[PDB]
Amino acid sequence: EEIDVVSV
Amino acid sequence: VKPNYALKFTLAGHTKAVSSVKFSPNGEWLASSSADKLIKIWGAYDGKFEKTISGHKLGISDVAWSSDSNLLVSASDDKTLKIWDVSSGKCLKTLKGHSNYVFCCNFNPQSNLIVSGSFDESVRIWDVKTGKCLKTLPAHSDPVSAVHFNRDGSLIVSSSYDGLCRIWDTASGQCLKTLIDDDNPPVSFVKFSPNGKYILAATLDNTLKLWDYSKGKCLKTYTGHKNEKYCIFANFSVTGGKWIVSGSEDNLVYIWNLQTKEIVQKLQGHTDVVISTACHPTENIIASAALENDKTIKLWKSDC
Repeated sequence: EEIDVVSV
Repeated sequence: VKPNYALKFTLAGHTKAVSSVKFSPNGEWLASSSADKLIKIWGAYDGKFEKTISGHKLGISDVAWSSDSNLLVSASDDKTLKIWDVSSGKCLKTLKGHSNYVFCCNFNPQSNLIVSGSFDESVRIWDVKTGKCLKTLPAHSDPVSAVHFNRDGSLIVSSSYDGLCRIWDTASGQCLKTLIDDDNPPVSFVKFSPNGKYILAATLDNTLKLWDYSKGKCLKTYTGHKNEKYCIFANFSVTGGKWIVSGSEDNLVYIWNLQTKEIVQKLQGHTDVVISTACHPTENIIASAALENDKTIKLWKSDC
């Protein structure tokens, strides 16, 4: 539920 | 857990509504476009006016930087895009083909391509070197409000007043996905997350939505702001804490916690609709721009 918009 | 953005500089000079502001990828510069037919360049850290870039015959809705910070592309009501060498001010190419106002534009990360969206309801893909239109996508059934490449340039996301977000394969031109919610109000803005996994879209019912692209599902919703009429640009802010940043038709810059979806800050200063916001690539710096009754750009800074 915690979104990560950076790590590829 | 909360940023503390505060006004540091106000940038005055445009004589009509500002339409967009963008930080250069090297973080040194801010570019702005306006209904006054001009592009202006400003220092990103001190707001110091740098130069005016001229040539379009009608107002400009959007500007965008090449990855090496050396070129700009602009989208204008004169139905063209122009490619600019920023240092010399030279217009390198004029991109002709759209049959109505060009409303949005972007380089791909490689910066050999430009994507544009128009009130003619098409998305076009252009070759930067030759200025020729490579592909014309029958993208939407209403004006196209935003276009953006993903991190590797393999994908394009577009949005439109027709209520759709569509994701396109850059190479083939094929529509890979159409994003449909429980309702389809006009989509006034869209952009990929930094990692390209997610899509942030704004709709003209006062709502920002975060979509999981691969799963094609809406995950987070951000509200509290006002957006029923204008195409207002929004952002992921990732240099400090993780925030969502957007303009608003109540003249404020809104900032949300990305995860909890709570409003964490509201920036006061502008005297008209905040049409555009931009987030600095390495520093906790926000640029905001306002419409006709205001005409100024503001730079805000935070410790996180």
